[PDB]
Amino acid sequence: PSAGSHHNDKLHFKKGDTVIVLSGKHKGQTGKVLLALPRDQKVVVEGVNVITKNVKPSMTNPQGGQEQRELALHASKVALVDPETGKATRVRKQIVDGKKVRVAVASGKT
Amino acid sequence: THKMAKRRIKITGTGKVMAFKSGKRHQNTGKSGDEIRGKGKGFVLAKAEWARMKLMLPR
Amino acid sequence: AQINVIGQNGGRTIELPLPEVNSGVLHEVVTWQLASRRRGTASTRTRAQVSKTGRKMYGQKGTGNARHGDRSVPTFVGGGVAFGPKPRSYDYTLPRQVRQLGLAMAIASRQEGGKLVAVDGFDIADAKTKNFISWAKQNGLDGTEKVLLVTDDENTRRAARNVSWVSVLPVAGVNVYDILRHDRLVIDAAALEI
Amino acid sequence: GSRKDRKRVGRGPGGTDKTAGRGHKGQKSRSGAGKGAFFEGGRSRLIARLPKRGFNNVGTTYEVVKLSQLQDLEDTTFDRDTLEAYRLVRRKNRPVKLLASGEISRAVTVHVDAASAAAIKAVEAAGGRVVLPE
Amino acid sequence: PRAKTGIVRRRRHKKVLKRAKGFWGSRSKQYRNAFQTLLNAATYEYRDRRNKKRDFRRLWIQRINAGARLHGMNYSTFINGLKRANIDLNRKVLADIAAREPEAFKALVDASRNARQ
RNA sequence: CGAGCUGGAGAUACGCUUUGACUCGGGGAUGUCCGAAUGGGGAAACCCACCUCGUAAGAGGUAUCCGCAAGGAUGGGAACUCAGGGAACUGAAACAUCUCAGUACCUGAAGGAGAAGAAAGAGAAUUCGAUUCCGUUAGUAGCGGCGAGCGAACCCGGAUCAGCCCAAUCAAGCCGAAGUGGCUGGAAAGCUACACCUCAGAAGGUGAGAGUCCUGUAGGCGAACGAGAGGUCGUUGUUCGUGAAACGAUGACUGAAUCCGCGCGGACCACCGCGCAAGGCUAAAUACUCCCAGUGACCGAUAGCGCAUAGUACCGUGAGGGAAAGGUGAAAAGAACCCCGGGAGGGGAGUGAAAGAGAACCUGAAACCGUGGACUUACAAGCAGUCAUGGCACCUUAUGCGUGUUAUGGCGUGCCUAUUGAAGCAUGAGCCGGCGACUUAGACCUGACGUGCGAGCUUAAGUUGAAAAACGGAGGCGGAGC
RNA sequence: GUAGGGGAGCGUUCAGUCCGCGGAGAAGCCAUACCGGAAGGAGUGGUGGAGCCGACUGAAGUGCGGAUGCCGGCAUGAGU
Ligand SMILES: [K+]
Ligand SMILES: [Mg+2]
Ligand SMILES: [Mg+2]
Ligand SMILES: [Mg+2]
Ligand SMILES: [Mg+2]
Ligand SMILES: [Mg+2]
Ligand SMILES: [Mg+2]
Ligand SMILES: [Mg+2]
Ligand SMILES: [Mg+2]
Ligand SMILES: [Mg+2]
Ligand code: NA
Repeated sequence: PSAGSHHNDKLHFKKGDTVIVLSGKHKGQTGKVLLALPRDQKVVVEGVNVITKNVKPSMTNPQGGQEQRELALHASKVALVDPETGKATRVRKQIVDGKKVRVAVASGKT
Repeated sequence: THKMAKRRIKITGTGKVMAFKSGKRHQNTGKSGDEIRGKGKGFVLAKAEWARMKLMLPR
Repeated sequence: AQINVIGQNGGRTIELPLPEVNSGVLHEVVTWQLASRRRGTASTRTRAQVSKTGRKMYGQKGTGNARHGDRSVPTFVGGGVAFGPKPRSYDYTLPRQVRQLGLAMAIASRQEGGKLVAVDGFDIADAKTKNFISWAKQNGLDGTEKVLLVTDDENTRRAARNVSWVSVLPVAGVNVYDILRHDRLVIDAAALEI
Repeated sequence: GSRKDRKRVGRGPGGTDKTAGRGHKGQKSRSGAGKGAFFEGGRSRLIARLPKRGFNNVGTTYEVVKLSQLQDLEDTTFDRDTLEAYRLVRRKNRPVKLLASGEISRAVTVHVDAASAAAIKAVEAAGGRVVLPE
Repeated sequence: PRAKTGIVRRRRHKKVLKRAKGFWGSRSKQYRNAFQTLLNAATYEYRDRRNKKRDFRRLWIQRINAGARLHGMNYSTFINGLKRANIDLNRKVLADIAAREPEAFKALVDASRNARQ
């Protein structure tokens, strides 16, 4: 049933890159990327917060309650932004480690 | 049928049956006078259609 | 009688067809063209043979309320179709002389309204495209009506990325259809012309 | 424009449908359903019973070249056997025949394959020469 | 290019089915029967148009000879009494008169006699 | 390649990862048993051996048919090819010939094709000059209980085009230009005011409708290194059915020459003309398609392959036959807690734009069942209506035009079919929804109409180009009939 | 006025083209007393939650009451 096959199964970011949220809800709200999933195009960011309730019927002392957890999103995020606004980065170079390339926009800070 | 191209319906300029006479030629004859000498032409205006539909093309 | 924009300036050449553009005529033409574009496609099990189904069913007399033979006839669900679509071609040959008259009259329809030509494509300056649109602007081609460029020459086409603006047509490759598809027309090259 | 483009008036009429009849039944009422071998030929209806044997030969059919085609119009292009093709007598595979039908005395030379009695006695009668293959 | 018959039969049908208003039984709820009911109905609607006249004319006639006998005549004598004299040519609506205004109809009766005997 | 991965798998636990995991490509190393199965047997996936190498485990060999050997073959393939063998229904308005048809089926063999092929030819010009395919010839010649009906070839155009040899760039992949505000909205990529790219405005995703947010697209780059004789007799083929019936082929009997030679040219003979067997091999044009890509005046699930996955459920001893079934929402935040109840199920709360989306969840027709209200009905015979009038109730196309319903009067013999004739005590039908019946092909024939040429009128195959089309005049119809 | 022949058009799907509509919401379904000579079409409301009218033209897998038709669902015989 497809799911992330529309895209090439490649995420344009990492699990520790500050990212903002454009469109949808939480406009302009930035957060640190935690869990990132290139298959289902899922993205967990400390930004979007959703108060869910874990179902624990007989785990012992269920004390069923409403825990604090995060929710995943799709391509509604602009990865890596250095001008305080959503950017794009395709330019490349190398620092001291020519085994890895980089990314930039109009500045060069990612 | 190819036995039609050699049947007495020639594709004339107009488009009718170039008939003859089937009274008597080969057999069963010997009476009358010039009944057999009737080897002339024949024509019909009610079968020209249901006859030319089989030879018209290969005129 | 259309005067060239870049290079020379004549237009008195060529003779336009009488009467002054007849709709009917173009009709027969465009239809023929679309007709040769219709690819033979037909996904139907017309035949009761192609379908996976046995030959014998119940009994003819005595089953009570049946009378059937195969379960692949059109009177049955999931079977064959009666007179379904079979793959064909539908591509005749419209008389050359009338085709020759098609575009001869097609162009005609643009000589009475939006007509434009140009010999000399130097203003282009490489691909760019951005400069290409600039050149249009200074030639009445605002970018509202659809345009068809019918010129040779690789770069000249090269700069032509846009939708409602212009269209590419390699080596004077005309249609009655393409010319009537777009509004304005740009013959440009005098290759086919005159 | 491309949507204003109409039709000939009579260039193509609508199909004929035997369904949705509201008083329509296809074909003859009986003995006409889903069979097509009766035809309209056979051999027991006039076809046979005709006294004809004849004999098929089909030898050589000559090309009828009317005499007015040479005479009347033209400035004599010299008929020969090649230039004549442009004079609307393109056939090939068969020879050429010359028959007199048009009458305007004129002096023209004729090089056909064969010709009639009346033809030859009509060309040289006004000037020319009918050349036949040796 | 296959073409389903969707949305076409239902509409066809509803069109018929909605005509059934006061129809008893399944005539008002099933198509094959409701539609069939109408055919017979058509035979009625039309013939009734032509027949209704035969009814009202007949109606008006009874009132006319009812009022006639009230005085001492009858329909055959009364209508004829208006024919003998081109004077009166009412005929139609005349029945309304013998019903609403007996006075006005009384004079017409008396006049029938004065142009008869 | 650059951060995730830990299969479809919804969940938990333990972990694998800058000493580049996984994934995507390309070669190896392991591959139990069954299966041509080949150690033997065997009712397949089981049982039993022997020999040899050996530390026991364990490993290896042991089938048959050709060969000194190397090696090769008995196997499995949807269709296509050749060969052996070879129906009937049907047609002939019956039916023995002929058709059907050398079709279906059976069997053998081979390939990514085969077949066929380098003249004892075709044919009538003292010519073309391997074979095959396409167009044409042409439906002509011809064949046929002379019936049905079957049906060439040469000439020419075109695809593709060679004759040598014996015996005496596509698969990974990377790089890859160009937007902000405001407003409606739950959510915009829309509306609005401006800006920018464009050898990239194909397309999909992203809360909705997308050039400039994402992946890609134009274009460029791109690897260790992976691909590219005669005769007789009995008969047959080719259009040829025994006809004047050649020639080729074959079973059985016979049996020639070879240079002033032999075969053939629709019995035969002379003349003339062409060619020279009894040896072989041989690219390409051609066919089909399991598989892959792309495309669509192809369906959108009662369609479409049978299957939105399944040769599964299910039926039969077996061969074999053979289904139906889709949709919560943008994303699970898919319902803590409370009330009734054993449960199911339901009601509040809450999440969400929506619960009027609640997990036997998109839309939710009809048949069928039920609740409520209005108007009516318990002395009249009713194809179930129609017309008229009255009573009552309602007034969003509509306080005056009617709607809904009813009382009564008049009138009134279901539909379809099949028929001289149907309400028919003749036929069909439980209802409803869906599905379902005059089409398609052959430059075919004929006619009406329309259109572009006009005493001329067009091309077929094909080639070169295709977001488009022209070229191609072998050929056909006009033209003289008898 | 039946078989039948002729004429003019409606509707449905797909396609090209044109003017467009749609989150304040399409198609579809549902109610209706309006309009056209018929096939039909329009306005408004309710439902629904994403796409789809009109005009011209082209192409068919194009219009159901029936065939002891086919598939599915649901009735009657009965609480028998
Ligand atoms: K509406
Ligand atoms: Mg029964
Ligand atoms: Mg019948
Ligand atoms: Mg007879
Ligand atoms: Mg087969
Ligand atoms: Mg009746
Ligand atoms: Mg009865
Ligand atoms: Mg009955
Ligand atoms: Mg009967
Ligand atoms: Mg009882
Ligand atoms: Na085989």
